[PDB]
Amino acid sequence: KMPTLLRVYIDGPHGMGKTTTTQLLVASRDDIVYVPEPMTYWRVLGASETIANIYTTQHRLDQGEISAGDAAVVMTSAQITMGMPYAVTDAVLAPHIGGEAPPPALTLIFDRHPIAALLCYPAARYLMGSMTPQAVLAFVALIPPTLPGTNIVLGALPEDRHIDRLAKRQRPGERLDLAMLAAIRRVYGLLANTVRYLQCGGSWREDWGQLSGPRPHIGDTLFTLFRAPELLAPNGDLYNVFAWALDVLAKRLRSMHVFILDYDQSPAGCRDALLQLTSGMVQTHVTTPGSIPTICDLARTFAREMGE
Amino acid sequence: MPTLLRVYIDGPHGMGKTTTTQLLVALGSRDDIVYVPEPMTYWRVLGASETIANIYTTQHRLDQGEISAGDAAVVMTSAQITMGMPYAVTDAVLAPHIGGEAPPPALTLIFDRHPIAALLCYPAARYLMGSMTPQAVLAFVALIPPTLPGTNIVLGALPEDRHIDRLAKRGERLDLAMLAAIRRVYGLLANTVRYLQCGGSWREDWGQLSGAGPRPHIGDTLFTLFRAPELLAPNGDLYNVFAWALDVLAKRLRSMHVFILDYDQSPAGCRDALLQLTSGMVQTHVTTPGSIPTICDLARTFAREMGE
Ligand SMILES: C#Cc1cn([C@@H]2O[C@H](CO)[C@@H](O)[C@@H]2C)c(=O)[nH]c1=O
Ligand SMILES: C#Cc1cn([C@@H]2O[C@H](CO)[C@@H](O)[C@@H]2C)c(=O)[nH]c1=O
Repeated sequence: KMPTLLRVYIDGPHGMGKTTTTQLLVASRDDIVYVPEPMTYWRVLGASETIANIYTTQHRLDQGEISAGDAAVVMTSAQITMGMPYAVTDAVLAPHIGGEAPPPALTLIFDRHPIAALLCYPAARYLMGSMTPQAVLAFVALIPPTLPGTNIVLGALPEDRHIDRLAKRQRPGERLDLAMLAAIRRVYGLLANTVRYLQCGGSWREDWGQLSGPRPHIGDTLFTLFRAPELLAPNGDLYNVFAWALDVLAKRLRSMHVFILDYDQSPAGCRDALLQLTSGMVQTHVTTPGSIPTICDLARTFAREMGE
Repeated sequence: MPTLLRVYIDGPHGMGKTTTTQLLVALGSRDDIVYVPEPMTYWRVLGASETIANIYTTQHRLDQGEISAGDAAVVMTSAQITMGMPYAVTDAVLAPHIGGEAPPPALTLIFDRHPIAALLCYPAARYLMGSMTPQAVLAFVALIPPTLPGTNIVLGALPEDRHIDRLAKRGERLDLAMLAAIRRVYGLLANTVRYLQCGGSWREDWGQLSGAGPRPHIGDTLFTLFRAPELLAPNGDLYNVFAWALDVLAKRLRSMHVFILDYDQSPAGCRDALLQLTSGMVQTHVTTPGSIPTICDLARTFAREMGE
């Protein structure tokens, strides 16, 4: 039987302390790798200062200097750039991932999952009037299939403490935007409810009627974001093309494993929290003997080339 | 074990893919072969407004120099994301129904285009047109869904003079430059599958770049497009992130079953030519037994909602 792998995706909204936490966890250097955020790709390789381009566009939209449509085309392109290292990495990793599986051979810790750039952030900008809901569902359509052992760590942090940390940890080109903070915090909260809804037997088509008046309520999941008028026939029915994208979203999220990390503590308190959380995460076998070292290389090389 | 035949008619626009497809479906029955048309309705209305018209106008402005390459690029990328959405969800909802490769087929699905048209060929062609970055092309490439077994793709031959003629006959604008680009791109794609089925290996042949049947030279595959200065490290090699996107391209293309159809004939000519060619096409099984009418509903639903 092949070596076992543990994949761990540290996600949730920005500004809770997810970079310093795992930086602290980025400290044996051989049997566990930390794939950092592809900052260099964001600022240089894919495009010039993408983050700056994102926050400026939202701002200019806010000031009424540009229109909702202009802001959408810019936002949509940028989200393509933002997402690409997360997309390639997944594509090359996938063949190495086997079935589910006692300490593991290799632990991979990623800064974020593809659904950050393919679902969560697009959905947030939609709530911010800077992306059409059709684009969001286009990104959703391209969400890679959910491999086994997809453990996503999401954050818990009270809004005020979050604003504090966010203010002290602003990436280059970023503007402190409390409406975006609430957009993203709400998207990620809805995302956690969405996984519980799907796992408890939730069927979106069954409860879709309830958006008009032992699991969450559909109005508390991400499905509620797509009762958008753009997506709807004259008689209020969802177009089938959009409904199929919801079927996909449902399929992808139902099989991810969600773990909540309380960030409301000290940097190494978060670290220990992350280690405690691992005992419940799902390991997978790899698919070939030389999968472990191949994975290790991809990881170290991603780090070196696109890490901050 | 019921079986299925999926055939995707692709290639540059203005050849007769659509007519030929319809003639072909018109020979089966209202129960054993189904047309999946181009989602023209999605394109003009549902996903956005007059996307085809926005694409061709944007290119015209870039040419005319009324807009920068960058402004054209964000419009083209956004438009392309929209263009490809209905292909992406269709693939995603079909995938679980498709089994291993495998007499007559229970169902035949004739598609008007494959996902890679919107996720690769038109992006690459817009890149050659100077209205998309190579980075974004690779972003679309990295999002190409895993290639299902039994992926039969029918590209088209047609002399360029005859092709120009057909086009000049007919939301678009007569762009002969674009036609060269898209013809060249689909030419490379055909070569690229051939190059890959012949055990070709782009990493080992990369240094050879500057400027059925036998294995093509890499300079005559899609790989040639991505020796662009934006993609090259100080050392003159590709950045790994781009190399990995190219690995994905090879993995997606190598398993495809490519056929060429000659469009230098009459409509019924093409139909009978395409009908002959199907004889040598790979069928697959299906997973559930009730997969077949499920798949049938989905195609008629798609056609009814997004065709004309
Ligand atoms: C993933 C991701 C994304 C990150 N970001 C930004 O990148 C930085 C990552 O912390 C922040 O400025 C902000 C969260 C996006 O704007 N879009 C994304 O899709
Ligand atoms: C699929 C598809 C795509 C079609 N098109 C266009 O659709 C138009 C059909 O009228 C043609 O100009 C061309 C086929 C794109 O420009 N990009 C695509 O990705």
